[PDB]
Amino acid sequence: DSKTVLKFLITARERSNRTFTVLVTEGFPNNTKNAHEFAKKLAQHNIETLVVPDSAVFALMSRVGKVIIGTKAVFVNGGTISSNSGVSSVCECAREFRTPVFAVAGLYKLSPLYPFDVEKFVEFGGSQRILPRMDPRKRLDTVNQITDYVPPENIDIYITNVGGFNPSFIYRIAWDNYKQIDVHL
Amino acid sequence: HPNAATSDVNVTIDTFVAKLKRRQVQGSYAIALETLQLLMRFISAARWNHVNDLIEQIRDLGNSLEKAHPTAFSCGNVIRRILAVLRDEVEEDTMSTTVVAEPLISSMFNLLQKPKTDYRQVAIQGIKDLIDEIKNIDEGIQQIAIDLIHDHEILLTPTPDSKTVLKFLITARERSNRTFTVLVTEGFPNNTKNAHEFAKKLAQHNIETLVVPDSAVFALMSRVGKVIIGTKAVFVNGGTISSNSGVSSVCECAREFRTPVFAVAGLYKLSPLYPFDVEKFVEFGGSQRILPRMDPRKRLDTVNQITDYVPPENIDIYITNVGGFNPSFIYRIAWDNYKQIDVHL
Amino acid sequence: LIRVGKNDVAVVLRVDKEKGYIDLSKRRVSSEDIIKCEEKYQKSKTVHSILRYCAEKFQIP
Amino acid sequence: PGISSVIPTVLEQSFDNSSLISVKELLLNKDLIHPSILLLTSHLAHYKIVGSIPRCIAMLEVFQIVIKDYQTPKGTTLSRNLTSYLSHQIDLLKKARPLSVTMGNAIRWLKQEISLIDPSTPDKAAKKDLCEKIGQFAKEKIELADQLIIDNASTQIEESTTIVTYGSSKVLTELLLHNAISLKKNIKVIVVDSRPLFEGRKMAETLRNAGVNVMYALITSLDTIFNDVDYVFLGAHSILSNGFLYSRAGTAMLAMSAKRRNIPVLVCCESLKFSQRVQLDSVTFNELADPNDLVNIDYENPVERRGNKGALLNQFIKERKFEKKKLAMENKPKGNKIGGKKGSEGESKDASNEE
Amino acid sequence: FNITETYLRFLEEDTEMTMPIAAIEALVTLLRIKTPETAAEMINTIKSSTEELIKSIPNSVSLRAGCDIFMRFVLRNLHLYGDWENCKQHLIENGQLFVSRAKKSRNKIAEIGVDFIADDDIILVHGYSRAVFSLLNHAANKFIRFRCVVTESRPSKQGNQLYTLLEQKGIPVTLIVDSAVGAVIDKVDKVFVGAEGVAESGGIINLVGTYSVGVLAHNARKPFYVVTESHKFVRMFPLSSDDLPMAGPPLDFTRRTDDLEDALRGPTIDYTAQEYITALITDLGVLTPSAVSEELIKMWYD
Amino acid sequence: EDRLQAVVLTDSYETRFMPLTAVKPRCLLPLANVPLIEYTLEFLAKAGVHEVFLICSSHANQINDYIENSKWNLPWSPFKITTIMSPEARCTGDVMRDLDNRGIITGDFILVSGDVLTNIDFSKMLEFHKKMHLQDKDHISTMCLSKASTYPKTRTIEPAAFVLDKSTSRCIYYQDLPLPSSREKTSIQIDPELLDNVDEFVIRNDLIDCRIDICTSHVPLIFQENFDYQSLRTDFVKGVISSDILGKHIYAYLTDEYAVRVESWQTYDTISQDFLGRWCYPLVLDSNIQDDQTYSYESRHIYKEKDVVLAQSCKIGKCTAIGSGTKIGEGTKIENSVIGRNCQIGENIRIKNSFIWDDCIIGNNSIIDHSLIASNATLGSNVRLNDGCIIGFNVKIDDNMDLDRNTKISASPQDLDDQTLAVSIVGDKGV
Repeated sequence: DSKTVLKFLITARERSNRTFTVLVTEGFPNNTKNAHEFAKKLAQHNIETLVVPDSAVFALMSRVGKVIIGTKAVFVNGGTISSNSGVSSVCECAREFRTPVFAVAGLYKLSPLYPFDVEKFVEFGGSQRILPRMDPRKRLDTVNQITDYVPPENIDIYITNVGGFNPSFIYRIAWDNYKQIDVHL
Repeated sequence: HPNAATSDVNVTIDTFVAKLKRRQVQGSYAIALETLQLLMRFISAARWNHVNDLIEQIRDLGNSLEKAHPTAFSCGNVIRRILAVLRDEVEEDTMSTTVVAEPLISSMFNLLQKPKTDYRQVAIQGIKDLIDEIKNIDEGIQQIAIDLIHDHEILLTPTPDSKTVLKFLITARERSNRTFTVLVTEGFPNNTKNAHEFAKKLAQHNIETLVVPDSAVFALMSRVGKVIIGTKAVFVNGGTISSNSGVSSVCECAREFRTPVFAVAGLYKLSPLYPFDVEKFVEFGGSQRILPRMDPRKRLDTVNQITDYVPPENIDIYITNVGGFNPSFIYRIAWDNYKQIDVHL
Repeated sequence: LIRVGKNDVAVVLRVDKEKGYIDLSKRRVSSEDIIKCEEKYQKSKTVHSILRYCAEKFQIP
Repeated sequence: PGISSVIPTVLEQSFDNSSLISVKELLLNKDLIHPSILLLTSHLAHYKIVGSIPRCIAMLEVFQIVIKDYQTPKGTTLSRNLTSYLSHQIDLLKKARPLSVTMGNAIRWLKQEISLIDPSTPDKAAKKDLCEKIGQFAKEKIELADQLIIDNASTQIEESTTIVTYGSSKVLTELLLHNAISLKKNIKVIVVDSRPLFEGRKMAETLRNAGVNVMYALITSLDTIFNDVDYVFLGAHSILSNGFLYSRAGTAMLAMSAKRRNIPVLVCCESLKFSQRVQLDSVTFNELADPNDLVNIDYENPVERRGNKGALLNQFIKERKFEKKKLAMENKPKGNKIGGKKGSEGESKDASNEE
Repeated sequence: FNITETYLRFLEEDTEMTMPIAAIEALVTLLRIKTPETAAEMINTIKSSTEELIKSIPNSVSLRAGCDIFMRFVLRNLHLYGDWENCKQHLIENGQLFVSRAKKSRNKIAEIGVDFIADDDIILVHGYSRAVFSLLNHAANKFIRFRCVVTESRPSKQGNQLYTLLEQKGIPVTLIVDSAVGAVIDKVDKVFVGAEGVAESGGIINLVGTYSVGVLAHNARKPFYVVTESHKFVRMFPLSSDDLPMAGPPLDFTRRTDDLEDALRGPTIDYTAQEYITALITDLGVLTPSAVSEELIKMWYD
Repeated sequence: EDRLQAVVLTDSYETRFMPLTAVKPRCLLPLANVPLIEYTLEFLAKAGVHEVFLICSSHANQINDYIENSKWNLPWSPFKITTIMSPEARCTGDVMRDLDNRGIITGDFILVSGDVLTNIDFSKMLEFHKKMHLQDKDHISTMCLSKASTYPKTRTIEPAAFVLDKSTSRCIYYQDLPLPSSREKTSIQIDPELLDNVDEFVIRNDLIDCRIDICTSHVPLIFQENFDYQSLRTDFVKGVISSDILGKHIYAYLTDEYAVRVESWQTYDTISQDFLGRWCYPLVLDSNIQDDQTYSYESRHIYKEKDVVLAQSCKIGKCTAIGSGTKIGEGTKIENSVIGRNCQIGENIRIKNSFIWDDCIIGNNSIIDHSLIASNATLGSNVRLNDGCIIGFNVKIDDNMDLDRNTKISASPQDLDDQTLAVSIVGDKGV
């Protein structure tokens, strides 16, 4: 969705001689419209676009070479909280099938705070755009989360304005701009 | 038990031994054929009268053959199959002589609970059956072969030494609309020339050939989709003896990458005795073939091996002339070809 | 760096005139003084060399 | 003036960006160019022994020699068309054989030196000092580091050894020699050879020159060996900012095998060979050579038989290519030996920003 | 005067003291007797004393590390280029102060860095460390709901001791067998560690059985953690999966000699690899990913 | 191509084995834990035999017994052993004469002197010989020579400097020199009789003796004619060069693969080592040749028969082989040494680079370095042997001895020091 990621993609496309294939997962809740917008923008310049269902990753991951994410929140041990919708399962799949992961990031977007528990940092989301009318909600229990956390076990490169960094090393980078004192107050 | 009873009945044992030792016989098929011929000779000549005694004699012969040579397996297997064939007929004969026979299915508890004669023709027929089985393996698998590999996918192929594997590959390649890329590893001190030949053949066959140095497997593994073992012999717990050199490492790599490992062989290559070890089975080549010199080469003790063993773990599926069997299933198949008492000689 | 052969300029800080414990310092020596030290060391070396070969030849300590 | 043209064998399909092709046989070049550099480049091109350590040293030596020989013009200063000359030389080098991380470092150092003494100085005063400085640098950052590494290695063995080895790298060989001689331990060395350029054979020769108990094997022949045997060693060329091992040929497979058989591997590193450049794949930038590296059959290198194969361009519909430099797995090798004795590969760029 | 004597002095109490902190204090005390102005009569002597201590060791690892830390501190101290007196005085001061700081660090660990067991995440802990127990007790104090899981320690019956120390708080616990470790990974969340030392390579210098545990954790993908008072980085490199500087023999192959004797020599010290530290609780702020290595680099300026 | 008889010179190179060969015939001695004759026989079979003939002499009864024992004896074999029995003690000319007298001589008959065992396939060689014959009437006999490790060093008895052809493969000069051992007669000659006819002169020395000859109808007749050729190498080739029978061709087969014949003791050891390793293409003991054999192959270049036991905790170098009926104790330091059939080991023994024959007790605290112990000869307590100590028949090495390097000990139940009776000479004992 973001103008950074989009710009990066445009830059990539400018040298069109390089053979790159664009697979876009819709992202169940809010990401769909954004995805569509992105596709439209791609079409404006003339870039090939393929639409991916979120359920189907296991049947595609063995074919996919490289993965790029445009995350919002970057963390200590190498993990990220990204701009919503189904990332964790995908990452797990990648880990299983062994797949390289890139990320467009910024050190100002990087946080010196450490995520220690899954029970807290994972943010649950609205069931407004899931099921119409609220009388079935009496007995059934709809479980839904919008924004998701990524474990550092998967991603390996963080392409920034400075350069690509290792996830089990990004702490040093963070500290080359932030401190240990300004955390707990 | 060596040759002593054989007079003006059978002489060709010595010839067989010679063929085994100094290698005038080449290719498993040829060995199998030889074995069949030997069996035929045995049948057309030897004196019968009793049945149990004949069986004992056959067992003794088998034992002798085993003593003579271990690295040949097809020969053994064929003999075992023939024995099994004989056995059923013998059982039938016994059942007639005695005169309940079958409850519902083939059942256990048979080892705990108590269970003029013609057979020569049946033995002959068994040999014919064996011959038929041998005839063609590829004409029985290539229908379940152009089924696994598809468009824009990439193969990784070690061991072009087995004649079946090459043929299978050719069959896979046949199509005009389908396109795929093939990686071929060498295996230097025992299989280089063969590999080169295979590459040449691939080139001839209008396919995108890729020459691989044995080191450069790792820098291309990200694109790898399939693994095929060029095996020559098959065993009890699914395991296989390969047609020599440069497979094991590749297999290990595949396992690490969790990248599909298929096995192509044949059920005549199937043996009813367990690989108790690898040391007794796998043999070493020639230490002279790697490095020249001799007089200061007493210090330079060099190690090179031909044959290769793969564990019952890295293997996944065995599509045969009959169909797709599995590593944890082949025992039943073995039983169906070679019977209970026939294993232990 | 700094292994075997390379010369290090030093000024004596603390001397134990009883058993033998010597303290030395490199940074206290000024840039002008280093050269002087080297010259003195060179001279000393020459003196030692002078009294080495000669000592050997006549066969006396 | 200079023209390329005429490329041998099929160009395949994949890996089509890197400079590897052309001027193998000499036929007309530029006029007032010093030929020693050219000779060196030629040597580098037709070399079968060199590996990581010595090339850069050789280059440095050549540069020193050039400086010693260098004539300051009768009218113009020390640097005017000198820079142009240097550029030309660099281009020639590139044409001959790719500039590695070490080469880049050397170039950087040269640039720094140039910056330090800029257009003001006469003939035999500036270069007199410069040469000496260079010598001092050579004495410092390299030889002493090597010595340190050797000493680290010396202590690294405690009680009993049975080792499997691979690599052209001089340091490893030196270590092995040390083990053989000035330590008098119960050392055992098993050698692994590689096809493209011969290293294993060289290692064996070196061992012989000492008189060691030596087993010998190759890339594929691995499984039967381990039937008691513990230690495993490797030698790397260069490590990037990423932390991944951007080294030569057959290492990774061996490492994997070692991991499987339950006793890990240790590789040796240098406190200079680190790059700003970022890569994680084979396609980006790789050492690539002419397919003549896989022609020879059996025993030795120079034999030549007219039996089965002996054509490349005539081999119609065929795509023959091979890789030299590999990108080995990060988590697999445990120990790394640099100037700070011992530490994990989690360092990555802990010397890059140190400058 | 002896550091050994000082070490002997503390035995039954402790629990509050932290490894090198006491050792460091002892060293400081030893120093502030025989004129700390000079450097020739001092540093060398200190080194000799440390060597002697090392020689005298029955079964203790972190002492060396402590000594090294002390040395580093001393080195840091004299760079001001003013006068010998002030620096000496400062050196003399910095021992009791260091000890005091340890307590502060412990407190910090116990109040800020305790958000790993909160949502009734069942903790798999083996190897008696004081820091771990402090964390436990202060979790109980905060009421931060929790359950405990401990594998039975039976080389010298420390398990019983551990159980007793857990009865003080008043919370139900269970016994676990270290062969039936594959049997239970079902309800227990993550594996946490109390150990002896932190490795140069990245792994952990720990007791009787750890590698298996690590393997199991890896299989289960339930992240492995280490809980320590963070200054036990011993100058030791475990280059292989089974090679270390050890207090005893490495898997002692015994001969059939007498009747029921040469077997009880259990390998009571073991190791697991560097690719296991998801997080390590350190008093210098929560920093782990390649932190120990960085620290080492900072120390040896390389 | 087909129907070829085998004639092998046996009972000839006795006393060349400097202590051995007096009581039992030369060939009957156990080579690599099992009789030498068998290997040779196998080789002959591989080559292409139709009837076996050996020129036995030294005590014929034992030879006859061996024949009776053997596998080629009864009907099943394509070739039977019936050895030629002649008057005692005679040279190769005399042997040839005897053969001629006997009568059974064919066209393309095979003559091998001594005992040889190598790998190279002989059919091709035979074909080549036939082709050569088909060229011209004047073609005689076949030579077997193989290339070695660049420089010569372990070669003093037969370092032949072969001046050879590439276009026709024909010898020009033959010379044996004592130059690597005793620098007295360093000499190389080029004869001018075939100088201005060949043009493609190649000077070589690095070739090894095999003494295997395929002989045409010319050879025995030639022998009969000329009584001066009592030998077969130094006189014969020279004679051929000189054109005694004017204008005749000889072949020189050159093979890249290794081929050596049996000659001395160090050479024997080397041969044994080669056999143990994988130096010749297929040659193995584990395949089993002689009836009662129960040999099996093992990893790390190790040979073990059945009824073979080695005990735990023996930290070792590389390559060890044991014969049947052997019991080995505990705690030994061994590097590259071989132990024979039914040899017993107590405890605590250091061994380095050795070969051991039939029934030799390796006693408590003993060192065997580059030295052989023969049949029934046994080592007792505290014996310190060194490099190249040669032991013969019934040498009962009992209590407390120290023998120096290259010491030779007498065999038969005389010319050389150290005798058959109790303790070898350090303190004088004997008759």
